[PDB]
Amino acid sequence: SSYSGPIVVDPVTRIEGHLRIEVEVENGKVKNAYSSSTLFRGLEIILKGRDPRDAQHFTQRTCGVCTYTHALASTRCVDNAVGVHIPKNATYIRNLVLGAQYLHDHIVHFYHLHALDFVDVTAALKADPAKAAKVASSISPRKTTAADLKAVQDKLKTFVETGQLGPFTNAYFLGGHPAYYLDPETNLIATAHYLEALRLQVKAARAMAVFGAKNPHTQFTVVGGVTCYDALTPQRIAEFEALWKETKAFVDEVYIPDLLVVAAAYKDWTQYGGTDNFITFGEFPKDEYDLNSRFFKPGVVFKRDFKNIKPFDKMQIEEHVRHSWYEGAEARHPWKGQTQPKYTDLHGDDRYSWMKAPRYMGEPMETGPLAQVLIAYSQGHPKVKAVTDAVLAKLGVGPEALFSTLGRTAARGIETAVIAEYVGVMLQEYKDNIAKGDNVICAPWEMPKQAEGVGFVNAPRGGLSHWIRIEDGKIGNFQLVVPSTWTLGPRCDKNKLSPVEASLIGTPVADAKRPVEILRTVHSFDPCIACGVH
Amino acid sequence: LMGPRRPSVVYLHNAECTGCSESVLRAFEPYIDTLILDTLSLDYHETIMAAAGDAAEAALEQAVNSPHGFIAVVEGGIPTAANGIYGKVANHTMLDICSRILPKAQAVIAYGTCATFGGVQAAKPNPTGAKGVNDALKHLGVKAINIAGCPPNPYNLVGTIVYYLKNKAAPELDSLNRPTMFFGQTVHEQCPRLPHFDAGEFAPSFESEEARKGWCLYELGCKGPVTMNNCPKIKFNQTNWPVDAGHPCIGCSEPDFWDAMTPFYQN
Ligand code: SF4
Ligand code: SF4
Ligand code: F3S
Ligand SMILES: [Mg+2]
Repeated sequence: SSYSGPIVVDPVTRIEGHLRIEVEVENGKVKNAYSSSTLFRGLEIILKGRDPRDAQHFTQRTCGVCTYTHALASTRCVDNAVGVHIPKNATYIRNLVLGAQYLHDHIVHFYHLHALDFVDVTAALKADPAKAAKVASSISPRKTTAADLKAVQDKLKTFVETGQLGPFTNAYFLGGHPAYYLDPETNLIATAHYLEALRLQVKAARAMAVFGAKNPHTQFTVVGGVTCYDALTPQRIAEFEALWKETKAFVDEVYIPDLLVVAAAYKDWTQYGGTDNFITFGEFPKDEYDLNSRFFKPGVVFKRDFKNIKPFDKMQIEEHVRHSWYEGAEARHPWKGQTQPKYTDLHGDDRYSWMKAPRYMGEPMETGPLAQVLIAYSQGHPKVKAVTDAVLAKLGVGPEALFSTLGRTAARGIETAVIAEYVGVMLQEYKDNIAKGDNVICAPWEMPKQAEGVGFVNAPRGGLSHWIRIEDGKIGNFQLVVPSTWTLGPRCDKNKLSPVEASLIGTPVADAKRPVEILRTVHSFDPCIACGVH
Repeated sequence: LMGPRRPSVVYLHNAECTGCSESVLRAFEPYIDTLILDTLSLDYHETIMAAAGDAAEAALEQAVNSPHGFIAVVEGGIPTAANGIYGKVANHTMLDICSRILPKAQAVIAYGTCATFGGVQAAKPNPTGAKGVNDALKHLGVKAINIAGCPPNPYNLVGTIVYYLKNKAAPELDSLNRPTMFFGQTVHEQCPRLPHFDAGEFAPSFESEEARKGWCLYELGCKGPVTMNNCPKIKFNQTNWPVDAGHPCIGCSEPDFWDAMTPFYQN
């Protein structure tokens, strides 16, 4: 009956980086999956022997989508190695730039990377813009009129009738597709907001440059603090605040209502894409040396047992290479990490990816917004509980719905909403601290000849850690263990499927030539392959 | 994906961090929606295109073989070691992909220091044998316009494209094949801290009162004096640039800067 046989998706587009997904399907459902990352750069090899102060500039170029995050992780890592406690204002400014990164990143992910799996843009042309405006105004306090949406439709119409479909060429929805469910009016609202988001994200990113010099690839962090004395001024703070307020309004009034209208239409997607285990490192510290001082707290959960959250033990991380293109088969803790490339081609000697396979107490762990949200919820985080409960109630589903591709996508919105509000709290505390007369932003420090350090960031895709061994004052070893490495790395030497591989089992595939259901689950993890492999 | 009225652009991703793609999304007056709907036809771009897999491959072939012609914009260095194995798309090496597509372009723009000069993965010891586009593809006659920076100012990409479409030719290029209209001055000669440099007024540390007062960052490693870019003039995101944020220039529009400009905090 249905399709049986292989499907390969290479390139997986609308991700960062170079991913090949391979699946075996049996009777229209996926029965096996491989996550193959097909670019290696080797930043860990390049760092050896260099000045530890230089590491953040190299490692920021791990990824320009999750820009800043690696500069922050390396700086936290060398701060830690040197034993410096940065001033309160450097913590505030670093935290504020990171909160701004989350808002930019998640907005772009939902509209510009994920939504073409769910939105048929060309069907928007057949919509009734008056009907569409009424629907848009019912889901948001923002009023949208028929003329507003007609303007979008008119623009799209001219574009499509030129025959040059550009980024929509060969889209899986062209001609219609049985797995695309939205009515024309909802396709038009989403398409209008996709276009709107292309300009709003300019402002969301600009917020990072107010304190952080530029986006992409900020340039304001140093060991010991930050450099941006202008960030103390009322003018720069006002400029940041205005961009944050406009970004938050978009999150609250445009992204989350769209996410809810799309999830309601695709509620069958609560049935695919679940995972068992979760890890998160916490983020937005009050104390750079205490993860439990973070607004989101670290934690580990096995087999969805959220009544028994386990403390995070950084010594229980090992990175496997048995199914990766590296020498040998020995897993390593990153303070004893090894990066020794050895290519065997696809499935040669059972190896199929340039990512290592991180395991926590030997288990494969999902990280990212669903781990951060579910673990914070289970720790009693009041803001996370309030908005996930509101989202569950709006959708009419129980908490079990969260263990799915739909739930992961919803968790990305929940954390956006929660962080957008918390940025205002952070901003006020920062203002308050300046008002007490604290204008210090960098502390002095001394380079040790020998040291170990680690820096932890919960990035928009999850738990990020950078690990340094300093020898003779230089980088003896530098290892990155990155969220997409956790989520999208391959099998380990116990042959356990990684979160993305496991989550793909059971995916239905209506049309093997246009396997949008595989993209829905893969994109729900927000893969970053430059991040995962470095 | 294209025929008609808007010029076709094929955007390739080699060994890259996607920071250069993100910089284009920050385009301002024109914004990226005007660029994709009105100015250009963006016919292949792995970060944002709808099609994936075989469908994406077919979109690429149809764009490159169009009798209407296409412009290539290339992000990332080309890994050449071990016969190009360290980077593949659709199970083809990036070296092969670029070898076959770029000689068919009407014009090629290498966008970002990785594509222009090899970039971060080409820093010592360059395990993947990463090369910039013109170095990699010398033998095939490819001469890409190089728009350098890590990532470049997107003003410089749009400006080069607009020029090209208007004048049907590259603008004046420097000896690194970068447009002189953007890369003709050092960032130092444009810097607001130059009077301090002239007066030998240097910050000795980032925590110092001199750094607070905006003194010159040269003793803290600033590579402004040896770097060509328009950062202090155009700024980034319409609002800032590295030394106005208090941090030295790291030389990111220059070839080999990861090795030439390091240690970043020394001069
Ligand atoms: S030039 Fe810089 S920003 Fe652009 S792809 Fe290379 S590392 Fe990334
Ligand atoms: S801060 Fe850098 S670019 Fe500015 S004057 Fe000093 S050396 Fe030149
Ligand atoms: S680091 Fe690069 S962005 Fe400009 S200020 Fe220096 S050339
Ligand atoms: Mg690593």
